[PDB]
Amino acid sequence: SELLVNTKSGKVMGTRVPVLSSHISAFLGIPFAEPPVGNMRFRRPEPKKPWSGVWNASTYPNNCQQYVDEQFPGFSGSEMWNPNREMSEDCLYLNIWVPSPRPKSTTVMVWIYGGGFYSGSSTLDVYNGKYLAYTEEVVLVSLSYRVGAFGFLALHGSQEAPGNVGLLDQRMALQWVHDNIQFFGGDPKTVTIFGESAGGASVGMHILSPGSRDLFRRAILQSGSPNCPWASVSVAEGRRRAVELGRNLNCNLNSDEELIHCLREKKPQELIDVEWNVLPFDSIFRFSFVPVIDGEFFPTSLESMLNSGNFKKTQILLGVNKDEGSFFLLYGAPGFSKDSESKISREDFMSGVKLSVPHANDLGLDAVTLQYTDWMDDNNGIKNRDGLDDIVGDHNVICPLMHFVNKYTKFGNGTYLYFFNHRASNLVWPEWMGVIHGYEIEFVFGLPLVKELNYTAEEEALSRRIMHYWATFAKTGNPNEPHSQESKWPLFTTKEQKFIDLNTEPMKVHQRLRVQMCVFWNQFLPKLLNAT
Amino acid sequence: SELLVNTKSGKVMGTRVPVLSSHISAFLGIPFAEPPVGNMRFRRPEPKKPWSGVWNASTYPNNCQQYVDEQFPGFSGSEMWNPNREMSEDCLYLNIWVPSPRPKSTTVMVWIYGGGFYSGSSTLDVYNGKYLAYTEEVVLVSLSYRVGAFGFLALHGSQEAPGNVGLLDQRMALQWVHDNIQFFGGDPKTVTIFGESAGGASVGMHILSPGSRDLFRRAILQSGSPNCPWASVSVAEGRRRAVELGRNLNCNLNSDEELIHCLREKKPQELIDVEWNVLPFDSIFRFSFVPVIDGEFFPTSLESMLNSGNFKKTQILLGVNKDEGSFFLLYGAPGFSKDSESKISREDFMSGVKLSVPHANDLGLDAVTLQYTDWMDDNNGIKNRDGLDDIVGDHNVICPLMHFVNKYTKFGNGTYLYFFNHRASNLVWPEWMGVIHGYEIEFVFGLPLVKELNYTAEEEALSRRIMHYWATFAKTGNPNEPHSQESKWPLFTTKEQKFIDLNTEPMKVHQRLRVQMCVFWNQFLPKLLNAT
Repeated sequence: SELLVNTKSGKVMGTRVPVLSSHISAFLGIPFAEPPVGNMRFRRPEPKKPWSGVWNASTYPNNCQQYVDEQFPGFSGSEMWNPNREMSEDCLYLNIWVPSPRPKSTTVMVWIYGGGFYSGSSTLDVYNGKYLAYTEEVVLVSLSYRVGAFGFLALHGSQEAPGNVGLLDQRMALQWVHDNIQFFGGDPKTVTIFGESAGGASVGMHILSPGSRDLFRRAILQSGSPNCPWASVSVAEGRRRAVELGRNLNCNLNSDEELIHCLREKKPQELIDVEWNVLPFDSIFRFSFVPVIDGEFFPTSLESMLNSGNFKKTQILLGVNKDEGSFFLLYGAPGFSKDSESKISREDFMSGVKLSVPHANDLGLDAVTLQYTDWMDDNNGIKNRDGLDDIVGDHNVICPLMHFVNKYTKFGNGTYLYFFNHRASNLVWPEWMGVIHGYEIEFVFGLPLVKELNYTAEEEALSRRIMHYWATFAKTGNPNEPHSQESKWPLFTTKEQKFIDLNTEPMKVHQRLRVQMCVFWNQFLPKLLNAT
Repeated sequence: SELLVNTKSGKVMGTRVPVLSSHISAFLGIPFAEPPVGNMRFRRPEPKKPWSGVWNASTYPNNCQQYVDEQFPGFSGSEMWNPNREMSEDCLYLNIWVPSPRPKSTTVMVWIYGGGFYSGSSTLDVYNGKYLAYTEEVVLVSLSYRVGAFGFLALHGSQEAPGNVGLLDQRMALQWVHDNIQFFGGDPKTVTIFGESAGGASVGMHILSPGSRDLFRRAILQSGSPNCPWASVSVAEGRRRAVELGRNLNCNLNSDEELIHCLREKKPQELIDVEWNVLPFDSIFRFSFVPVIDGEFFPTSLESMLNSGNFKKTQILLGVNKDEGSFFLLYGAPGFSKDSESKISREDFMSGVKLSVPHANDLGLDAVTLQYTDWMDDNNGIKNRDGLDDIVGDHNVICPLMHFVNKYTKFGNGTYLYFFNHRASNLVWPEWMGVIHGYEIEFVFGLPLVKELNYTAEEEALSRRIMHYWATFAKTGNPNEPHSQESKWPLFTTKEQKFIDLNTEPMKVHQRLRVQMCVFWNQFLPKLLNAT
């Protein structure tokens, strides 16, 4: 039977699903690790033990235990990201969407969801691989990993919570796709991993980590790179927050074993209730428990790895959204409202720069302010709003990704850079937010193709171009069709530094994506804070 | 006789001179101090002793002993600034241009030439007061003062070379205009002093110094303000250069008396031959001997005086040229040539920033470079050239004057700001130099009116507007005609910060002259260098 697959871990029974008035197979909820519960909390994942009989994989698995956003009850705009299933510490499962009829050896794409390393589910609607699998004819896999303290608590030196166990979860899932995707029609020697936000940073992290390099062929990173100021911490800081977390739940702090044990005896929702209290600064776009530069998953520091060429040389396609910042100013910067034009005054502007560059002395806050203020119109509320929006995005997503792409391109075998600047017509968020963080995902998964979701004709077109770019790249390492007649997506080179915009308009090539600011955030400011 | 005047110092015989096919009286070379020769070198000026008989004032006096530019032998472009008379330590004289018939009590204007405090003459052609006196009907006085070491050597504590004796010379000249201009038809209670470059800085210095405040009514400052980075030094630095000068001429350095005596025995051209060797840095737009914040001529520091409102509150009219920098890059920055487009490479650009901000650490040089580089076109030779041109001007003339005008306007009784951005059609300098430093002077003195000099019809028009602005302001404290129908030169206010362009085009008002950069040069950079 087409829905029955015999893997190396046991037999799996999938289900047939409808898509764009046709059908494909779907194996949902396949396990790849032993339930990380009980004494296994904070501990590295262990391979799932084989099973006899057939595993029922026709319904989604549970969602990792996480923090849930309640800032806008009812609002689809924010709930479409919250977990849509029972949360449980027993979260390690993966989903496979296979074409019909089953391929013999087709291209594979593994999706790693984002969420700030503190949230995320594979089961969300926007992450439905059926549209993409069906339309591009690829085996779509979407894994899951532990988030928040559960997947990133770090007491370096102790094997009870080494840290980065969340990245290992992903590696585990990848190991399985490598040892078994062939029984699903997929070709293991041609797997592309791609992510967004924390997922884009995770991809970049597997490219750097020696232990993962051999498990994939190409990579796609969206609005996220490993060297982002929020994507990682030092063992010292990881240790500091591990303890402080323990201090909020009144735990014995005489030793690591002492602390870890107290934490393992707490209910999941108790570590989550106090999670946000460990941050070192009043900040925006920063998360408590995130990957830590331990010395194992990451040999040395990220910066020296990038400068030494110590990383998987392959092809990569990456890009960013026009307005990455807005989403975080709405939730944390004073002056922004989901229901107003949110024009910002001088006072709130400066309160914004303090919140955005939390690790900056008073001289740095001045540098940032000077670099982002039009003194000929200093009290223009729309300019202070759009300036704040820029600071948050440039510092957190764009200038960090441009530093990665430039360092990478020097030893890689192909780079393709994009700039998504199209605001979907059916967005429920205010206009001042613009091309919001993460909203390029719907086009990647092809949601515009389903009529009932209400996208325009040109939007559905954009979605097909993009699915064909991602899918073509995943297969060949080049987003462009061999002898096509369409516009070519030029290659990014240390010299030209070309890139393209991705919107419903005639492709346009450009150069040096936001260099003026990228130089301020990568060269000048870093140096300034060092000298002062 | 109209050409005979009986002053409080003695009788003076002037001469009748032709101007625009008419005539006016001219008393040239009137003495106002005792010859500062011999043991009087570096010493404060003493009032000229009265004389019997009639003093012959029909020919120009001698020029102060100074450094002469020989960078372009023959070139009118540079020689029109060199001394046109025998140089002599016996330089303290003044020139008066009086209308015909002699007025009873007309407005007076006293001109103080510029020259970096190291050069300058009242006798230069461009400084001929006859055109202005005649055309506007004012008594035009042009004084002279000692420059270079001769007028600015400073060994604080010693009465043999207190320093600022060059500013005192000017004060002396002003004291005379105050005690005698009435016998020339001038009204002493309505005298306007105006200057350019070092002269503009001298004016501003009399506005600050208690000892001069009572000797004039209004002030006009052109391309120069007292708080310019080149206009003054500390007693410590003045002392350092006084000694080093002594070290170049092999002088005994055991004591001030020891040093001063050796210097007083040297021929004038010997102190000049080594003058430029005392500068502390490899620099551009910096001069050896300049005014020093002693504690007498200047009560406290200039910055605290400006913040405390400690200065003559009156009306002032001031402005700058579009391209103040160019002239100094030509002479000292590598890459610039009087005969080429002088496109600058990255290497020379950066060699330029080092030369322009001599007192800046490696972090500051980076700030300046980042603030003045278009990274989307970083290797555009015309952009690096125009950027360098801007740095030099903003840091040395514009951003410093805007800081003065803003501090002043807070306690003054009227401010009028202009921006001269018209390149004369007959200029002999290359185009890349633009609206060159000091070339607005010809319009102030009305040279365009004389046909044979070859100016265009619209240029002569511009010259008359300007002479009427300066002359009207000198008389009333407002550049505009009471009930005129012409365009009004708006007043500059802390709030609006309005100003006008001064060119052959329909007057246009604007706001915040170069604020983006002025904030970088007045607030950020200063602070940066302090913290680092």
